[PDB]
Amino acid sequence: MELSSLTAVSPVDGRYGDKVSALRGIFSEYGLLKFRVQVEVRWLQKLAAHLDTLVANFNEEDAARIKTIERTTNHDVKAVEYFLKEKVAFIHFACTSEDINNLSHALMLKTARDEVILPYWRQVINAVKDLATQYRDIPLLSRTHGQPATPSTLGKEMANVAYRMERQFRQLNQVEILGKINNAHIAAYPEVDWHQFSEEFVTSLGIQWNPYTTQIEPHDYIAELFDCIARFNTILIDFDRDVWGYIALNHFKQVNPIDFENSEGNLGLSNAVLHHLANKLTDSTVLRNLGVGIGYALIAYQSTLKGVSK
Amino acid sequence: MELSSLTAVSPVDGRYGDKVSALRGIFSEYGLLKFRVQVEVRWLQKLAAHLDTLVANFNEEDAARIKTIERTTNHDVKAVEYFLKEKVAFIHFACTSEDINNLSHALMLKTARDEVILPYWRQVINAVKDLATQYRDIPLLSRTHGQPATPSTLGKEMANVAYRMERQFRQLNQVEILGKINNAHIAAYPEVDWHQFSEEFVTSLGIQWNPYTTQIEPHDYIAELFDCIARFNTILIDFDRDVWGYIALNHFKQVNPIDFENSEGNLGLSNAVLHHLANKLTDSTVLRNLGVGIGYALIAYQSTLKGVSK
Amino acid sequence: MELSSLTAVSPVDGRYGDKVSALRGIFSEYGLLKFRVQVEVRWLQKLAAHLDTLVANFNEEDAARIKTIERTTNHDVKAVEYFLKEKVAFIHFACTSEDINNLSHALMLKTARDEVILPYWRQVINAVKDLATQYRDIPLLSRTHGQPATPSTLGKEMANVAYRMERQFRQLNQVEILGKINNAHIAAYPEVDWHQFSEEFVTSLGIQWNPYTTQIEPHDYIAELFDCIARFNTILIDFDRDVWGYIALNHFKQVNPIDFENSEGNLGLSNAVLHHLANKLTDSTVLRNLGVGIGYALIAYQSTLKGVSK
Amino acid sequence: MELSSLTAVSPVDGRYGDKVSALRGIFSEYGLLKFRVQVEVRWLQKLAAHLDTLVANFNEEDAARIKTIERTTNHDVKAVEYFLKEKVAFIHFACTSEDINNLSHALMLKTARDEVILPYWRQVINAVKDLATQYRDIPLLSRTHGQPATPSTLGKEMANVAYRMERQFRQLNQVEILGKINNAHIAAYPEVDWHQFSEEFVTSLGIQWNPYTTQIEPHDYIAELFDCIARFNTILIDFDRDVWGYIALNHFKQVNPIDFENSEGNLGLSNAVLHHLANKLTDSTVLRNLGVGIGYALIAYQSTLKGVSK
Repeated sequence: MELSSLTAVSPVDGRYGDKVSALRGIFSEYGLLKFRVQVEVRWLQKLAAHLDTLVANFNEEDAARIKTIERTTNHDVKAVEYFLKEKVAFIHFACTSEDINNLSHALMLKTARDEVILPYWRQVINAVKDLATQYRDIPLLSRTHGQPATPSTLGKEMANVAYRMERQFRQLNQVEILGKINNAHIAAYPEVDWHQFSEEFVTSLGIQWNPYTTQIEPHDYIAELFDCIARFNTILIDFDRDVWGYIALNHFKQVNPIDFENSEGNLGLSNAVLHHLANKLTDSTVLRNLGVGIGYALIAYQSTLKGVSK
Repeated sequence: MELSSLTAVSPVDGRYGDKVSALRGIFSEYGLLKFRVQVEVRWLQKLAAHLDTLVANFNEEDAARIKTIERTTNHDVKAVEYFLKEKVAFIHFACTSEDINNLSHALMLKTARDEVILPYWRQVINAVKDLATQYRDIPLLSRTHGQPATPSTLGKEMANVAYRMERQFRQLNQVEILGKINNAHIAAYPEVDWHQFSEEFVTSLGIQWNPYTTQIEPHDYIAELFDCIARFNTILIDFDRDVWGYIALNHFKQVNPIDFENSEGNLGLSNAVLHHLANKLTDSTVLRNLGVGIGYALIAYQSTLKGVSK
Repeated sequence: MELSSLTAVSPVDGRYGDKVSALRGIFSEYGLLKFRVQVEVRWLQKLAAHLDTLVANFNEEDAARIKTIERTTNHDVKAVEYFLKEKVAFIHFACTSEDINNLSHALMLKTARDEVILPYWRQVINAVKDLATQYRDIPLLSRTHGQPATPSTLGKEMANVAYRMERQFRQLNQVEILGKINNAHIAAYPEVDWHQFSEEFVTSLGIQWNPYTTQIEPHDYIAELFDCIARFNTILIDFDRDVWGYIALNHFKQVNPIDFENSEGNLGLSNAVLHHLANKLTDSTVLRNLGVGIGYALIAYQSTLKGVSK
Repeated sequence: MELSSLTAVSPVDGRYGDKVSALRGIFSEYGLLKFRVQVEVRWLQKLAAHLDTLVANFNEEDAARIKTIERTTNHDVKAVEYFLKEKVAFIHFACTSEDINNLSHALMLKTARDEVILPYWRQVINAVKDLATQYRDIPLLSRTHGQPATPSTLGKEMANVAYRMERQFRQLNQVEILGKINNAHIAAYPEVDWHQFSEEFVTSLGIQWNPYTTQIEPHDYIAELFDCIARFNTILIDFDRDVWGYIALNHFKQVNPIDFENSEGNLGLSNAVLHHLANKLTDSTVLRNLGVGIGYALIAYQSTLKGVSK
């Protein structure tokens, strides 16, 4: 009834509470708060048109603060207003929102992609490029003698997998994560080219910018990212079914193919959730589970990485 | 980076760490251990063919014990052997396994169904039977004047939902959760009708028994249970889309339909995972996530129950 | 550009136009018409409260008739009214509808289940019971010498599959397909106990009856049937992966495992569509594709039946 | 029991046998034959390193020919050899295969994308750009007076949909469909730079080429294409739920939202099948149903295009 890695319900928090740990900074109740205040703060650095203290000095303590300092206010939304206003101990009192809220989502997605998914995919690709250039010459399949279909080398056929994985690498990554902006207030600022303060802003967050107009943050480049991870994830399950399978056959002489079964296990689950979330039409419940389907691929990766080493 | 309801990755452990709390006793790393030792212990009460101390006095402390007292032994499986053997401080030393391992899975599923899913479904049905017999006379749809299609009362059309929910109640519940049994050891027991010690045993666990032979614990009555929850879950999303929808229209005069959107949200996710797990062909990774898809329906229920009250 | 088995788009009409042929009588544009007029005619046999000519003498010719004799009328629905009224060449002129429309759907589903799905499942079960009692003694897996996991006989492990298939047989079949009834017209009939003419009617169609009230033909016992076929279908894919797999290994000496791959192929597609349709919330588009997901299992069956014979 | 649009089982062949007609040239048993002989013939134009008669003069008649002239030969595969060899009535007798077989699949996919999916998407985008610039000024939602959430114009919010659709247009289309090549025979040709005859060849088919090596036609750019159509398809269902929905509200005064329900209907089915096929790991059964999930989007499009006009 407590709540730890032992008594957790989902494995991403439980069995694999850690090393999947990195998602805690991004998709937990904390994560998305940590992300939303940053941005809505990095903008108030707006005041420079006239430092980064709390965007960095922020933890579960001020996420708990914003949590306790909600559930009292008579407006439901804009609880974040009073917190940032609390840590004001000046005439900074401008709390515009909304497009900023998208930038949040973009940034968390952006960070997931660049600082976890990709670094994982790269370990996985590399370990496949080794296990191939090591199994060069090791023949496969066909049908002994008296039948062919197709004869190759387990190594060359593992090279293709690394190559397929390489394409979904490039495919992730070229998924465009966009953003843009555009009160009776901001006319305290008569000296700025607001398109520009905006382009400068968005960009400063490492988001790609702006127009064609500014209206549609269709806001499902999530679909695009997730159909891609799941494309990669499927490539990996294919890889999983090769090792476990080859070591099914190398059990005709005299290693535990566990890990390749697990990796398969979790990948089917990533994909399940990932796809689900990707085809669902503020998406706060979709938003609150962006990290789950991702949490599942990390397990699969740490598990494939684990097999191999063997 | 810590690990609590704030920094959890999945919402079942995080935002809804609690009241979904009850799954912690069943599907966590703890749960399934708690379940596997019970059974493999309630059998050793076998020795009665000649009390329930630790099956009851068991917690995260001895799940941590079995966890630390694994990862050292040179056999990987049967870590559970040494623990039960440790708490032996007599000639009880018979540690048969396997069919017992199925009984574990049956029992946890059994307990989930009888002590959480059903008590939840019943709250949900009741609250639908109220909101109907309260909205009697409230008309709906058709098309004002100049068009019909079909005209009823929001209340009678909510009665059907309660009735549909009633059928999936009966349908869950009549899903049969089976079990059976059948060393050079047990010939210390020359005085028992083993079929009978077995039928008595299985049954004593409240599992339904035995033969036609004993060979196939096909072991996916999980499919059967899960296609049923997800049938119910879909009925509820239908209900969700009625309230949110009616209160879309009752916003033509002068309540937050949040909760009915959430309930919808999580139910689509239960179903996603639930179905996934149900169509996957020892299933330890499937096993380790039996509680997730279920964890998601509980949120949906607590959320529908929450709307209504309004 | 023509339209035959060669130039068809979907395989159920194309490659397997035939032997899957039997669905043409049920789920085609024809089928559901054939079904809706029957019922809405077998009722007019109502006039007996005072023979079966066209319910039997009905073909593509009068389905074409009802098709041409639609697309002209200025009401869209009730095109079926004018056709039955045409073949009136007396004072039978009472054309009540609606609950009758459900009975149609029930009956087509009913007929699919009793006259095609089940007769197929039974062939499939039998052929598994042979291939098992023929492979008795043939050992399997484990890991030669120096490793076990679990050692059995390919035959006993095929018996379980037949047994699992047997349970989903019984499970289909006990899915309840319900129906019920209940103008200023029918008061030409002052001499009938209408509840009774109704119970007699429904029942006469071999539908199970009536009340608890009469309001909710929840009308997704389709879900229930389809989660069941797909449960069975998955059992079969499991079987498929055993033969293709065993004959992967029996290719260590000196038959084409095609058919077991195909059967797998189509079953994944049945299930895809079947599940889809089952979780979708008049369902005319769902209605118009009830036979597709089913069309796909038949291929899988004819294909598994085909392998085996080998 | 015959086989036409009336008695077809699937709607793509049946109710919508036509205008979906165009897929008959591509994904039917005919299609893929028509495609495989072309290519394996356009190559024999190889002999130019020393016209297009039958690649153009090919119909159901020679697909029937290749069908009858199979089922007799004692090799199962290479039935296509004897047919092309039949229509030899010179020393052209070189029948290399395999990489050519991929080029076939690429080309059919290529043609589907450029000559049907895209021309459809473009009609759909345009009709959305009209229905928006026509509904400019028409306000929406919020909550009359006493509640907001967010207030816009049905027209501007339809512009975003056209814009979202535009991105998946560009996204399809930039999906790379690749190909490459590389007997004791071709040493009748000592005068050609074979890499080049190959690059020239592939390219001549409008396939993108070649190396990085030539080994992995991973051969699921199908995944990539299909996650994209289904991304678009989902955008459209979103659009569907806007019109049907707005005309739910415009039924508060005094048109049939059918078509927008249908389009929704079929799109969920495309996506179901499309996704299915996309996540399945020679794929002849996957291959034989490439046109189904696509057949379903066309209906959805012809249906959305149909609503609108209203």
